[PDB]
Amino acid sequence: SSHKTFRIKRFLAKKQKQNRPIPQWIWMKTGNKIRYNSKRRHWRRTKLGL
Amino acid sequence: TKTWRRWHRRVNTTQKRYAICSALAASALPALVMSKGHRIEEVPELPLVVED
Amino acid sequence: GRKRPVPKGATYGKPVHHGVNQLKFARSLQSVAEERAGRHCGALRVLNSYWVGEDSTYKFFEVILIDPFHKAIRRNPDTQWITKPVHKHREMRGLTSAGRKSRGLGKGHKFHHTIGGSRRAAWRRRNTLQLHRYR
Amino acid sequence: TKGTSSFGKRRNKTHTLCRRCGSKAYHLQKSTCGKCGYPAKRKRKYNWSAKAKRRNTTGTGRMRHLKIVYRRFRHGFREGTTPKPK
Amino acid sequence: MKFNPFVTSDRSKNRKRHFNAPSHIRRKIMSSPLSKELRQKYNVRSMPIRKDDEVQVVRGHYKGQQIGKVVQVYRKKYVIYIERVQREKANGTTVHVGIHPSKVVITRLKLDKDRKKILERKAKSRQVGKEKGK
Amino acid sequence: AKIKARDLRGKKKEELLKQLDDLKVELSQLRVAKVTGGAASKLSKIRVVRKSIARVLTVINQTQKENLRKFYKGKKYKPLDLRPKKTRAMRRRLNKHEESLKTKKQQRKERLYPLRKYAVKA
Amino acid sequence: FIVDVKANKHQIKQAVKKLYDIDVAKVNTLIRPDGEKKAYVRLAPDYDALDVANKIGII
RNA sequence: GACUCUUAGCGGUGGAUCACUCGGCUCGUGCGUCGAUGAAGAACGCAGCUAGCUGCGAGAAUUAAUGUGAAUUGCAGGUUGAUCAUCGACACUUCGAACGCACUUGCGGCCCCGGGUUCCUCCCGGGGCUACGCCUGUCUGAGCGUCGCU
RNA sequence: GGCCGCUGCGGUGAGCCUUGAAGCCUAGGGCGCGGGCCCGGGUGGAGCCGCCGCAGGUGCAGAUCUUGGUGGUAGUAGCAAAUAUUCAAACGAGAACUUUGAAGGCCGAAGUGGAGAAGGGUUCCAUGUGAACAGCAGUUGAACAUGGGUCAGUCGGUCCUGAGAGAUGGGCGAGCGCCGUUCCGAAGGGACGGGCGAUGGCCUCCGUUGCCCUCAGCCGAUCGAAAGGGAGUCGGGUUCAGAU
RNA sequence: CGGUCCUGACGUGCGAAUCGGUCGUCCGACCUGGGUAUAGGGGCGAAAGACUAAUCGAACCAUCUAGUAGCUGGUUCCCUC
RNA sequence: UAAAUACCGGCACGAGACCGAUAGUCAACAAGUACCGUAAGGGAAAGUUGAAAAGAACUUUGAAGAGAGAGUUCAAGAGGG
RNA sequence: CGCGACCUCAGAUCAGACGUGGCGACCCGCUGAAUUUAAGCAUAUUAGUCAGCGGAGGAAAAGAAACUAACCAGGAUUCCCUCAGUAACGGCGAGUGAACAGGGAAGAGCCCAGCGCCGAAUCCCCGCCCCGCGGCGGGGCGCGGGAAAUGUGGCGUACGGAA
Ligand SMILES: [Mg+2]
Ligand SMILES: [Mg+2]
Ligand SMILES: [Mg+2]
Ligand SMILES: [Mg+2]
Ligand SMILES: [Mg+2]
Ligand SMILES: [Mg+2]
Ligand SMILES: [Mg+2]
Ligand SMILES: [Mg+2]
Ligand SMILES: [Mg+2]
Ligand SMILES: [Mg+2]
Ligand SMILES: [Mg+2]
Ligand SMILES: [Mg+2]
Ligand SMILES: [Mg+2]
Ligand SMILES: [Mg+2]
Ligand SMILES: [Mg+2]
Ligand SMILES: [Mg+2]
Ligand SMILES: [Mg+2]
Ligand SMILES: [Mg+2]
Ligand SMILES: [Mg+2]
Ligand SMILES: [Mg+2]
Ligand SMILES: [Mg+2]
Ligand SMILES: [Mg+2]
Ligand SMILES: [Mg+2]
Ligand SMILES: [Mg+2]
Ligand SMILES: [Mg+2]
Ligand SMILES: [Mg+2]
Ligand SMILES: [Mg+2]
Ligand SMILES: [Mg+2]
Ligand SMILES: [Mg+2]
Ligand SMILES: [Mg+2]
Ligand SMILES: [Mg+2]
Ligand SMILES: [Mg+2]
Ligand SMILES: [Mg+2]
Ligand SMILES: [Mg+2]
Ligand SMILES: [Mg+2]
Ligand SMILES: [Mg+2]
Ligand SMILES: [Mg+2]
Ligand SMILES: [Mg+2]
Ligand SMILES: [Mg+2]
Ligand SMILES: [Mg+2]
Ligand SMILES: [Mg+2]
Ligand SMILES: [Mg+2]
Ligand SMILES: [Mg+2]
Ligand SMILES: [Mg+2]
Ligand SMILES: [Mg+2]
Ligand SMILES: [Mg+2]
Ligand SMILES: [Mg+2]
Ligand SMILES: [Mg+2]
Ligand SMILES: [Mg+2]
Ligand SMILES: [Mg+2]
Ligand SMILES: [Mg+2]
Ligand SMILES: [Mg+2]
Ligand SMILES: [Mg+2]
Ligand SMILES: [Mg+2]
Ligand SMILES: [Mg+2]
Ligand SMILES: [Mg+2]
Ligand SMILES: [Mg+2]
Ligand SMILES: [Mg+2]
Ligand SMILES: [Mg+2]
Ligand SMILES: [Mg+2]
Ligand SMILES: [Mg+2]
Ligand SMILES: [Mg+2]
Ligand SMILES: [Mg+2]
Ligand SMILES: [Mg+2]
Ligand SMILES: [Mg+2]
Ligand SMILES: [Zn+2]
Repeated sequence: SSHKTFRIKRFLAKKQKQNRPIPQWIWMKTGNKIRYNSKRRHWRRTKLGL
Repeated sequence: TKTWRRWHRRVNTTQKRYAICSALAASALPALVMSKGHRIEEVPELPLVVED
Repeated sequence: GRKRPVPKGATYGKPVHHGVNQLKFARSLQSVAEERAGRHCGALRVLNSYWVGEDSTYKFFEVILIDPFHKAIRRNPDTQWITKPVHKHREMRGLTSAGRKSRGLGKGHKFHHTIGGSRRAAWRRRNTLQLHRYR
Repeated sequence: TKGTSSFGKRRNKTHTLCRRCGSKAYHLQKSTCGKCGYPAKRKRKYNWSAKAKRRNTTGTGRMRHLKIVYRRFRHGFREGTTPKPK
Repeated sequence: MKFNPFVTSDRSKNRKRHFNAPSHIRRKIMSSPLSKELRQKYNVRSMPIRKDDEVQVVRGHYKGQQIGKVVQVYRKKYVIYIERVQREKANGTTVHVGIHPSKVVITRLKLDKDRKKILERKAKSRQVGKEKGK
Repeated sequence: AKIKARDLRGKKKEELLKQLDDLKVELSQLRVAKVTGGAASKLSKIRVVRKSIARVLTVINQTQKENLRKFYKGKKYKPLDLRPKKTRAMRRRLNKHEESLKTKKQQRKERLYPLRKYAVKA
Repeated sequence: FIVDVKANKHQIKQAVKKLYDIDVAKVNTLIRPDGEKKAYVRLAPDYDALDVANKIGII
């Protein structure tokens, strides 16, 4: 909704910040096993709770 | 499996000493020692005793 | 006395446990008094208590409490034992005289079900299968 | 209208996030937390849920003060002194 | 046989410690033996490798008698790079081939005050050990 | 050049503050350059400037607190910051003198019947 | 400008006056969906925003 | 000749077996330490390029000091001590027993400073206080409670 | 009774092994009544076995057994609720579906229109791509990747109380705590004004003041509505996405 | 707002109760949003054992619990007597 | 009012006729994680290139995925699950 | 009427302290079932057990006989072996169930109130001076302030004690 609280807006801001693909320069580290970000979140599919 | 399985055993002192005596008696026979596999062919005397 | 706090006297179970009226409390009223006195006075320490009066519906007791951080107590070598942390809330753990009275502890053939630290300690010592390595 | 049709009328929530434990279990009309009982002074914890007991205990968080406490105990809680200057 | 009751023979524990050692322990692990002449003239058998020492390769495909200068000590991968031990990539770029310091023999040390202090400490320890033994 | 901490102990609070302000101005300029798009050199110097800020501030704080400890050293009542922060139990325990003082009766008992040193022939 | 979430318009105006030696007419503020708080700072009519941007370093 | 069946070779799908193991499980040993000087737990932020994990707290992948002594590394960047380890000095955002009142982050009170005033009041910013119970002492009180003097 | 089979331990085989161990496949040669075993060929790349004893989480075809994978069905059932598409051009490697123009239609103002509340949380805007997704296809997208975007004294929250929830006093309770909302409370920290004592401002007159004199009921702290109560903004322009 | 009949459509559906035509009421014992109160042997019920988050002739979650079963199913190599 | 006594939590340790990735803790890996439920709570799957990336320059058909050659390697019959 | 004591009771953002909450493997105090067994079931059993509540420590609790015994007597507490599946309990069914003595590990005892006698001989706090100072203590000085006779300190406690 357009009517938000400061706390809920801040929480949504953090989740939006962390919804991001990985940078490719980490893929070239020595002991790196990560291939993609497996904690992605599409708005339509996963509804984030709340 | 449980930790209170009977792990240890109990043997009488008399037959423990019996077994020690039997082992010592067997350890003085070249046939038995060579059967156990030791290379004692050049050993002068089997109950090999050296000074103190 | 103490009645069983059960909704509308409905103890769902066997008939042996159906009573709610004529029940009694294990601890004494003096011990209950000391307990709530110490509970309100959290920073103080309870020593003992005595009886000062009673009517049909009430009993009255006076509880003797000690402030453990007063220097007049801290510097006295014969009463600084109360300042040790092991004596914190004696009346809660039943260490005062009234609490000890309801624990059934003492020397002799009458108190056989308490030999050891306490009743629970005796029960635990008796109900344990000692399994030696060689049995 | 027992199922699919009635699922469409659900549009206002009964729980929000609570200040103490941060879980969506703060009942709004009750004003009480379903997980920790926030208004109560004491933490809500029960012995019939070992999984719930271990999900959020001393071993699960940051240990901000208590790990430093362990490190200082290893040397005996020294204060006021500094290592011998070069 | 090991008699100290406070160190492990546990294979897993030794592997974990070796592969998780911090950098100042990696330095101690990355030790190479000095040449015969240096060993005779310093009474020290080994020295942790440094960035600018002349060395030789003793084992592998690159073994030989040439004297190579260390380029960098790559402590993360437990390898060191020498100035002419390198292969050819596909495009035409020359990259270095890592070699473990235990397969490398030091030829001329890079001396400074702290290195000299280490050498004299090790020499004194061996002298006192030999005096005790004999 | 390279701002260190040894050459800052002997200084004075006012030039410490002015150096801190200059460093903060430099950091602000570096952040503007970062957001507008600048050189990797400046981008790398950002962290150096931040650490210089940190060490200037810690030198200031350490000098202030040691001076304040000297001020309150002789007094009986001092701030909770300047009191020793051991564990709570060790703050509540009986102090060394009063857990060692003893009653006259049992000290007389000790002085009248000291525990002797003796041996018994086999 | 982008400022922190704990700043109000009075503090923003005073900080701009202190840092850049300019006069400030009015301040609009909003909190972006990212979490940072943007600020729109209008200047007095006798200052020139182009010149202020030139001196600050943005262009 | 098509189609179907069996067999073998080869090639697919699939991840069985074998060998590995910075993981567990069990036993034993020493120590046996939280919090109003603000704990456990939660939230939010911090890297030149950084999502998660990890570390940290507006001094924010750490400062100071001690020891070691030439690196970090995926890419850039510029020995009078880089990096690691130790850790005794400093510092430590908002909630949380959580403490001005409420829990929107809303509304206050008292005192002292710098802007305003040139204290005359406003207004702005900053700092220090402002919870419950309780012990000792202090001050101010109350009572047709027991008295004494007038 | 097993010189049948599996895993580990104590002894033994001067046992085997990168000139190739385990495992796997085999229209190869055999042995044993059988459990099974030994050789040959290929693959594979680091460990394995015989005999004497010891120990056991020790042998599968079934349990509408558990987990994982794969078949026939089968290129089958199906992609059929709400009237409908057509011509030409452009981009493009590629057009039934994208876009533009033209034609024919539908919703028909209780709309397939223009705007909000709850709820969602970046889906909104531009560019780029066409691996995956949009049950055909896509040059398209609410997909993917880069970047942007939400501006208030006068819109609302903020304030009030409503039905109701809830502390202190009090009562009850082994206890965490509960009842209770004016009921068993010494429940006011305010002030018209006068005096007393100190202070600053040209100590004028006033202000900030501590005390005395005097005056004084709250229906009970506190919470409770973005649709109730509640002073105060309208017109024109402006973006790609914001406008009282 | 509701849900008679076709016992129509569908019945591995559009849908774990929907669709069409036909139907009942439509100024009141009327329809409805938000707030609020009542909690499990309890609530609430113009009363059908109805409803109480697809669950109701006693909800849901964890534990006691690996509850008991004179009852169904299964129970792993060979040869010899 | 010490000692002899108890200890599946915590800080360090040492060992094992134990399991060896459908096993052993649910968790050998970004595991109380992803995800599900309004909530109390429920809760996974997932190890292995090579000694060393030397991770396939370059030529060519195709829009491209994708191929045919060339090359590294002892081995691509190890080509980024 | 006023003033001054004492007694009971109030308000302080008065000076200085203390409690709250967490973990909970072990410990202390309350509360306390039903599956199950009895081939049914109600006493009994499960079981003073799980669940629930409160309170600590590095250990806790207990502890120096209002004891055991009936002997030629032993001698605080706690733990191990045995006593012993015994005496006893039990629809005397199912089932349950100690202690004394003996051998060991450890080994340590003490203090008040009261009766009495000592010019309250007792304690806390504020101020100065000197030293010490990261456990706030020692000493000197105050015609300094309180607590206490409605009883502080010394001797003294059943093994007797005092003069
Ligand atoms: Mg949806
Ligand atoms: Mg009963
Ligand atoms: Mg009871
Ligand atoms: Mg005691
Ligand atoms: Mg009695
Ligand atoms: Mg509701
Ligand atoms: Mg609790
Ligand atoms: Mg040694
Ligand atoms: Mg005495
Ligand atoms: Mg075949
Ligand atoms: Mg697999
Ligand atoms: Mg594989
Ligand atoms: Mg970041
Ligand atoms: Mg440093
Ligand atoms: Mg250094
Ligand atoms: Mg509100
Ligand atoms: Mg290998
Ligand atoms: Mg086994
Ligand atoms: Mg099978
Ligand atoms: Mg068909
Ligand atoms: Mg259709
Ligand atoms: Mg029509
Ligand atoms: Mg619209
Ligand atoms: Mg619309
Ligand atoms: Mg769009
Ligand atoms: Mg498609
Ligand atoms: Mg305007
Ligand atoms: Mg309000
Ligand atoms: Mg209440
Ligand atoms: Mg309103
Ligand atoms: Mg309104
Ligand atoms: Mg019907
Ligand atoms: Mg039908
Ligand atoms: Mg059909
Ligand atoms: Mg009721
Ligand atoms: Mg009705
Ligand atoms: Mg009926
Ligand atoms: Mg029920
Ligand atoms: Mg079952
Ligand atoms: Mg039968
Ligand atoms: Mg050992
Ligand atoms: Mg697997
Ligand atoms: Mg597993
Ligand atoms: Mg496997
Ligand atoms: Mg396996
Ligand atoms: Mg594999
Ligand atoms: Mg390997
Ligand atoms: Mg090969
Ligand atoms: Mg291979
Ligand atoms: Mg105070
Ligand atoms: Mg507590
Ligand atoms: Mg039965
Ligand atoms: Mg039966
Ligand atoms: Mg029955
Ligand atoms: Mg019964
Ligand atoms: Mg019983
Ligand atoms: Mg329990
Ligand atoms: Mg503790
Ligand atoms: Mg004790
Ligand atoms: Mg006695
Ligand atoms: Mg017997
Ligand atoms: Mg019993
Ligand atoms: Mg005995
Ligand atoms: Mg002894
Ligand atoms: Mg006396
Ligand atoms: Zn909560």
